[PDB]
Amino acid sequence: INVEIKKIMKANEKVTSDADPMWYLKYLNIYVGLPDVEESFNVTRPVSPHECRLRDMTYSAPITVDIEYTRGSQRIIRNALPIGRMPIMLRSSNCVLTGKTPAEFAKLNECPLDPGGYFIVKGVEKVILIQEQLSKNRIIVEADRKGAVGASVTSSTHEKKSRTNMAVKQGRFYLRHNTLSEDIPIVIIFKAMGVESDQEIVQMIGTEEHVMAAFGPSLEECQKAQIFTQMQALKYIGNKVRRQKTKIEEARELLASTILTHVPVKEFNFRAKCIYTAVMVRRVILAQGDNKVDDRDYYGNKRLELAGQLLSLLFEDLFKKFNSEMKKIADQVIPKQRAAQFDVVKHMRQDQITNGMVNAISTGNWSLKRFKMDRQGVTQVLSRLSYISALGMMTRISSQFEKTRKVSGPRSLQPSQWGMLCPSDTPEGEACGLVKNLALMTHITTDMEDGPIVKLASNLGVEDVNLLCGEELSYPNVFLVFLNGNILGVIRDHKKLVNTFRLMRRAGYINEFVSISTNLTDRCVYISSDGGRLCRPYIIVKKQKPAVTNKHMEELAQGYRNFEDFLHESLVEYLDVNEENDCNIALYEHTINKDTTHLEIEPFTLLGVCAGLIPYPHHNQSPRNTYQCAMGKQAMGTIGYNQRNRIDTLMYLLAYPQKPMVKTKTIELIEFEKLPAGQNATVAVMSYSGYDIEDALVLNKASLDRGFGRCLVYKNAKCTLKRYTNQTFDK
Amino acid sequence: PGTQMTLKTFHFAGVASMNITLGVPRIKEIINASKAISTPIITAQLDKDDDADYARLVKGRIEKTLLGEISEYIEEVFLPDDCFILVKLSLERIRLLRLEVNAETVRYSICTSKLRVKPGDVAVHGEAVVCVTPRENSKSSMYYVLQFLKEDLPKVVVQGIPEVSRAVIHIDEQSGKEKYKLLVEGDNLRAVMATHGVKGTRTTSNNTYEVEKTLGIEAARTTIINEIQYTMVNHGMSIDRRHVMLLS
Amino acid sequence: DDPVVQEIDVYLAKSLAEKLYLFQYPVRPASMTYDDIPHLSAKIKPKQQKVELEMAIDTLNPNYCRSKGEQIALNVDGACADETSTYSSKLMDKQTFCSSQTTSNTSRYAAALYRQGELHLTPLHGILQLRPSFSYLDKADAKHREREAANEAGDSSQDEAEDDVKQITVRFSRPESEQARQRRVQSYEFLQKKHAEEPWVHLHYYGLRDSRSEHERQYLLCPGSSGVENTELVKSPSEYLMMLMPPSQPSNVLSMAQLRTLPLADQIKILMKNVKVMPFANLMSLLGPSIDSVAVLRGIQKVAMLVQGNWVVKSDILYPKDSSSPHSGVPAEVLCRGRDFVMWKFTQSRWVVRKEVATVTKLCAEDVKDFLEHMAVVRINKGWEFILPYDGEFIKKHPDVVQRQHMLWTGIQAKLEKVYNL
Amino acid sequence: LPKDVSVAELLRELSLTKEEELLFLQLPDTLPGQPPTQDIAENACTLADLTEGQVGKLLIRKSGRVQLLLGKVTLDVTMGTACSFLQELVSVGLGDSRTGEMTVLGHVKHKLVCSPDFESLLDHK
Amino acid sequence: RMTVGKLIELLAGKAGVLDGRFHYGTAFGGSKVKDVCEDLVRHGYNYLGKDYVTSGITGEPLEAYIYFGPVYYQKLKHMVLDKMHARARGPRAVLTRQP
Amino acid sequence: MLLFCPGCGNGLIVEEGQRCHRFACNTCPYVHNITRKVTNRKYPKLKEVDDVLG
Amino acid sequence: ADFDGDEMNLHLPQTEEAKAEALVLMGTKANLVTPRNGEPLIAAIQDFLT
Amino acid sequence: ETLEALILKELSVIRDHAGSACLRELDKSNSPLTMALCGSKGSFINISQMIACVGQQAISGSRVPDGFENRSLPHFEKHSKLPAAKGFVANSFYSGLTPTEFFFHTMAGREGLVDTAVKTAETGYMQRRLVKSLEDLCSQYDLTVRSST
Amino acid sequence: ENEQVSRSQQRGLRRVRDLCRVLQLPPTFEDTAVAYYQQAYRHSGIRAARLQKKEVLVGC
Ligand SMILES: Nc1nc2c(ncn2[C@@H]2O[C@H](COP(=O)(O)OP(=O)(O)OP(=O)(O)O)[C@@H](O)[C@H]2O)c(=O)[nH]1
Ligand SMILES: Nc1ncnc2c1ncn2[C@@H]1O[C@H](COP(=O)(O)OP(=O)(O)OP(=O)(O)O)C[C@H]1O
Ligand SMILES: [Zn+2]
Repeated sequence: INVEIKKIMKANEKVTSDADPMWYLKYLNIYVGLPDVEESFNVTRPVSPHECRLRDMTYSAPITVDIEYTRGSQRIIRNALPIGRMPIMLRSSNCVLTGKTPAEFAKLNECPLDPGGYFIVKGVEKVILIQEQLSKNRIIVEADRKGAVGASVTSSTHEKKSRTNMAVKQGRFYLRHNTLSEDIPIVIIFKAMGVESDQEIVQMIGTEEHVMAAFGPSLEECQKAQIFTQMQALKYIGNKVRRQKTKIEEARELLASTILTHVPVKEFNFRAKCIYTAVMVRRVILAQGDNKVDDRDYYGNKRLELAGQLLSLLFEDLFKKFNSEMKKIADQVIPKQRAAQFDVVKHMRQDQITNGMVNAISTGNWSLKRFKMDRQGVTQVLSRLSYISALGMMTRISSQFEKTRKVSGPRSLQPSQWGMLCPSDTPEGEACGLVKNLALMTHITTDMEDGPIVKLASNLGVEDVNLLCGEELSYPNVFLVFLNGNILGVIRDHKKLVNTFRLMRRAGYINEFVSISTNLTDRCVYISSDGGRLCRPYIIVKKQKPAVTNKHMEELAQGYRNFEDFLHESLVEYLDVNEENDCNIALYEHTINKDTTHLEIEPFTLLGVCAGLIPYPHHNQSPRNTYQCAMGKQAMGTIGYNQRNRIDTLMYLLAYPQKPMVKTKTIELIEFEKLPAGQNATVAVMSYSGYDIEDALVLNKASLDRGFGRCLVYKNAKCTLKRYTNQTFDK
Repeated sequence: PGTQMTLKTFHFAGVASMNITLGVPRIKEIINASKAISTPIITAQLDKDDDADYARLVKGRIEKTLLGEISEYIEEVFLPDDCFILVKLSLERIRLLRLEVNAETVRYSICTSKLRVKPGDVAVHGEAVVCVTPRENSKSSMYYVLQFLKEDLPKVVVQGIPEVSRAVIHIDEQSGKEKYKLLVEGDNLRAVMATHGVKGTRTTSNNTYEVEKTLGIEAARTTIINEIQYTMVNHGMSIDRRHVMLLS
Repeated sequence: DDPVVQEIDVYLAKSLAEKLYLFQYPVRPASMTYDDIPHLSAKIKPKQQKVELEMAIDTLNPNYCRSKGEQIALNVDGACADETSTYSSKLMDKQTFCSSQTTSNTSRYAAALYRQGELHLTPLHGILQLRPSFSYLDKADAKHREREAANEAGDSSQDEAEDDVKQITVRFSRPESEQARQRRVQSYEFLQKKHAEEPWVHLHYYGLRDSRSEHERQYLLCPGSSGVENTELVKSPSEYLMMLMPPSQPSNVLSMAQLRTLPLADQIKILMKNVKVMPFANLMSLLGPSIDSVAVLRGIQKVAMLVQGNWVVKSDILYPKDSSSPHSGVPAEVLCRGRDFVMWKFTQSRWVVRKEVATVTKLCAEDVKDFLEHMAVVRINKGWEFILPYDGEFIKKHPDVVQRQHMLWTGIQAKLEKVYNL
Repeated sequence: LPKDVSVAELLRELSLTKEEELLFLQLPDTLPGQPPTQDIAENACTLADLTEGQVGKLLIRKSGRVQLLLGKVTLDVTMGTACSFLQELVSVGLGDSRTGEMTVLGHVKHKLVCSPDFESLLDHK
Repeated sequence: RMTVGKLIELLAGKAGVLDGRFHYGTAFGGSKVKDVCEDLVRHGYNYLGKDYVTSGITGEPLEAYIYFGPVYYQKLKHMVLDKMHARARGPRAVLTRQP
Repeated sequence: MLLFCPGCGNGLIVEEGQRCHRFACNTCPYVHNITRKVTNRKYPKLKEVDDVLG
Repeated sequence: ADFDGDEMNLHLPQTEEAKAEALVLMGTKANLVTPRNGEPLIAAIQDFLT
Repeated sequence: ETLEALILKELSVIRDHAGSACLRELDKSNSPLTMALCGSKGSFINISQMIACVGQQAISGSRVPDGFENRSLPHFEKHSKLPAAKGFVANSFYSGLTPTEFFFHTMAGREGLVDTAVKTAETGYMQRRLVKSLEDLCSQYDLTVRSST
Repeated sequence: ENEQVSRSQQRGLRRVRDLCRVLQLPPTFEDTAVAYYQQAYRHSGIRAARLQKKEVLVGC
């Protein structure tokens, strides 16, 4: 709501129509304002989330913007015009709950311990779960149904998304794209992308004996035909191109923009794309031998899209639709309406965006036609069964598969989930393995500018890939360096590069969220700077001694420093999955050896919110903990201090709730002791009367009479008396 | 029993290799009676089960042995008079594996479903040397076919059944005597029974379609019954034979 | 590791700064060079550097096929037209190497000529990759196309006069939309035409074996003394770092650096609001030794008070006028009065009773608990004790400050006795 | 052919032999200096702004360290990508607007890369 | 089920309710068994949780000691009153005349 | 092996001229006659002796 | 079953013939063994074997 | 694979010896031991796992696969095939499981859950097909099983 | 219905809806407005009127 909305408004700042030139509509700045209600007669009034829940309305703020247009060639400006309503998230920057004390929360009828972060539309509380997907702009080598070890890459840019594959079905590399009639050899594409020398092509593919032996068939198939020049290759490509020299022009355009969109070309300079496809073919050849097939379940290549990105995409799509509708209305009205000059303010529909947002948040089905994205189940009703239930449902993660096949691969627990997601917390049922929860200590990175990153990479001696041929890529000491899937270049002695980059990041000149990883099997150093990546804090260890000491901990306890000061003093740093894949971590101080770079902050943090309630979990079984979390997600107890004023369709409360005697540090952190969901009873483990044969238990009549286990079920009965079109009303 | 079974693993039947599909997937394949199954097994008995030499001999006879797996080097030599491919057969490895394969058998295997190479193209000079001199076929092919030859020649069958892909010598260590048998991961029981040294009277197979096509419908029924009983016993659960008999 | 030997000097030459190009052959190994290959010419352009070399290859050598040469010549050119021929004779004699541009800016690259005891650096104006171009094949394709057209036209023996007068097909110069105009500008044909619009310049080739090579090779050197202190290149490491990495542009939100970047007064105010208990020595150590003790004293005396040698933040600094109790909602004035009473009780006696403080201030339990935890700890069988010990060093060092704090506490005691009626 | 190092390369080029050699070094984007009277700003300072004369020294410490003292800071020189293809250094001087001269100065065999010692720049202040 | 964690929690809760404290069951740590055994033996109860118990029906002591202690039981929303169902003839569906 | 023309760099194929076999390109008149014997061994991995299982 | 919240169904026949058939064929005393292998499934369980 | 099998055999031998030692040192009248003897619930395997030592966590009949590059978790050295680094659980449920051991048990736990829970669909479909195919046969009075036709 | 309607009446209804939405009025107000517009259009004097007449009709 602060930066992305402004960027979208700047991208769509100017909109004009083809007919009647010199007419335009320029937006200057968009505002969201504070949450207001349109109940009063053309009057705004602050409304609270509790009042919204009670009245079954939406908790949104009026979206306003300033604009300037030309009615009759005379520029007319408007400093404040409403255009829609954006549902404001609770405890946000513009929300009324933020910056409030418990006294003000009580005055506004809201629980201070409420986690918030959910939207309120038409009275129901919806939460946007964190969607999980595969990392974009990355080569994935995998086996086909017939066992062929091929490669794939889904280049997704801000405009289009295209998945291009490469197969070795017949010993030669055939490239397949959705815009081609039939897959064509890779040598023809090489010749079409400027590089026509077979020697240069072979040097780019590789200089190894086995590489040449495996690539021979492709050269033979290419020589069989009469394709030897870029013109002939482009003609063949155009002939093989599907309908949407003209064919040559279309082939060149598809090679420059459509295929491998993530690889930029300065001016029809396909050098970078040629190097990229050569590296891809080299990886495919190296994989065709030893079965080093990459796995999809490796979360190091996963990206989590929070509600922010989804809302930004939805707002951009709705704004584009509104601009198109306004342009159409203008084209239809201005040329044949009347001498009276037409302006947009008379057709600036303010309900379009509001209805779009309300529907996208309520129904949960998101259909973005500009991106061809049809998702379902994005929003779910916040489970108010208990405070623990809500706090655990708020930190859930949905998968991209959505129960499309019982693969058992992604449903399994991968070692990559260390410290990021809770291993034991998982719903028991058909959604086992696809619905996960975040760990107690983790973070999700955002998008950076990458400017200083590229500058430092270029200054650290990274040689330009266009200055040297691809032969250097086959050397054992020359390691490639990639930046967000794009080939940043080559380098030698990657140890120095990685050390200097990490030292600079710790100093602070580079954002601490930029991850750097190195894979020796492929000799590739990846520099990740995109958002959605999972990171975890770790204490830096140097020469068998952590940087954090008792003095630092005492200063933190007294209040002289904070976690930000620790981050700035090169004491604690964030590590990504791909970074910890190469870095060494220690669990405890006694485990620290000579070959150690980081130290685990706390082990129990591996467990999630729902799992933190388990007292002594490492002494029990894993299915036990899973069932315990599943039952805690439905446990009965108090919701908040405003549970009496809260009116829901179904609520369960306990008469005499008591806090546990064996409470965990996670409980103390989440403040669950203040809102317990159970009671401590003097249980005696034994068999009595044979009424506890299979998991059953025997209760005491007197204990139940004295108030033990007394529960309260609160239901809501709603009735509506509305006025119809005619002047009549239900009475 | 489908629900009672947990689909365990590590059940190599005592060989610690040759992963075979057993459990609910195997029962599914059996009830489907597909012509081609996954990981088919063929158990064959030997006439001389106490001698390992004869066992390895029959193994080499039945197992497919490619030219590149026995030749120590294949070189495309372009002498100033002519170009040809010279294959050097490793007689040492041949006699170690006990394969009755020589230059004559290699020449006979060549010229079989290989771009119609005439007998005059292949020649023999030494005891373990094979010279192949192709010729332009005029069907969009020229003298530069030595590449395709180098590509598709090492994968030519010189001895063994084309259908058989792998064969191993299993040993039973009964206190009475230690016997040997052949476990073939192929889909051709007729060839295994026809090969010399194989006691075809006691040869069993896992592929119901092959059993039906070779030994008849009664043999297929008996094989289905035995396979279902074995797959059900592997999981420790027993079922009355009458159910499987009625199913078959 | 010290520089025992090899103390070589570095000099800079600007004679061939704008006349030095780096042509590299990705397809020609370093073993075989073009020194023996006679060159013919080189087409170049000042702007948008793209050089195309035209050389000559031998024919009488055994590594040349005369029949295929005649074939390719007859395919690329006509029978005896010879008005625009890629080859003078009927054989492939000339070869075309086209240049590809690696990068736009080549200022960071420099050629280093090494001599005995010195290394001369000369900037490069351009770097190009020369590769064998295939344009004779395109010309042969055009020749075949026109030959097929001529054959289709002359399919008959005698072609009658065709009345194919070119009608006036003058198409409209329609106003191209902005999107279509941008597409046309970004089209490859437009860029190719723009590059071709620039005229070519022909240059002669001088091999390394020529005397001109050794004659001009000396320009890479510069006349200068051995030891000369350069006027520039005297910036400090901090300045160099700032150059090579220019900038982009609870109450503990501000970090240590963001705090130090603020004035001393704001620094002390934030430190006190955060900690609420800290000795003067600790405050000095945290702020730094470069700041004056009198300045730190003047800054702390306005936002803190002296309690048993230690400094405690004032109550109004923690509780602004517009704030309220987060637990009871009472105004900030009552909280300030209660905190002042607590501090006075602590100054009068080291042991303070929570029950007595509550009964006096008429406040709830949670507020008193917070006030006591902010500046004391729990002790069994003794009540609440001050978190820090008695610091007599500061009291002995600053007697005037002690008297000022004593009179201030006396005034606060008078106010408390007037308000609560102690 | 084992991978050589800059120290041994300079040693065998100076002591074992005396013949001159053409080298190609890649310098950082911005040098630790200011454009002398170039009309500015903290912009990039390349060799095009510096004048002739002694600009820096090349030191070789023990253990194979090769440093470049270009003022108050000290960069480090390392061996770049070992290029094996032909690299001919030429100067194309357009003495006249109609005809010029292309002079082949020599051949390039080795490649060097100079990088700032960021560790030193950070531990200094 | 190998739920030794439940026994550890029960022992810790007993020690806590006896000594007026709150034991911690932090994962990969927390209060050890020795501390709670020391607390029990100091307060006079058995160091293993088992205590001498007498049968309430027959009034005679049991041959085996019973394992008593405080455990944090939580009730779930699944109620038999809500899950109880009994369908008479009742209505049917319009398309297909079935319940 | 895989040979390339020093002139253009395209693949060379073995053909028969008027005097002796030679490597030639399909895009230039460059050729190269064979003087001595040329060989390209591959050393395919032989089948190891599979020992008894049990 | 394990008495962990499982919901089971209960049906009441509406015909004397169906009642008799359910009592005879589906009798608990007559179906003490499974037709798979004849092993008795209705026997002692935990808290009874011990 | 030979080293893998040898390590698995050594771990199994250690597990069996620990279980035997626990069964021999445990005194009679013990409730777990009596229940495992009478067969009501539990077994010596579970007793040894919860008292003596937990067995090797086997995923798909093998050790814990290397999720990261050449190692299961970053806390172990690269190319390290140690028991504790590949899945061995030295501590028991009574003494407490380390983080890596608990993670491997949960991984094995997840495996179990998915297998049994979603495999069942497989058996449901198989049973549906088998019944729909075999619901036509019946025993006649002449001792001949005949179909509907 | 919605088939025996002319383009002029359709434009009038669309303008009514557009203005009702610009004023952020509820769908009940939108329905009442379209109903009154149809009731007024039922008459012939307003049916065959001016463009400004029908615009003011939407407004009223
Ligand atoms: N108890 C219960 N829970 C459900 C049911 N359906 C869904 N859930 C829960 O909430 C989820 C899925 O709800 P959906 O199936 O997405 O609702 P929907 O199918 O999208 O509604 P439609 O869009 O009309 O198909 C799962 O994660 C379940 O945990 C249901 O019928 N009963
Ligand atoms: N998808 C399903 N299909 C059929 N039955 C199911 C399904 N889900 C649950 N059940 C019923 O619940 C029972 C499953 O329990 P079971 O798996 O044997 O114990 P568990 O859930 O592993 O408990 P522990 O984790 O061992 O304590 C058996 C079955 O009748
Ligand atoms: Zn050639």
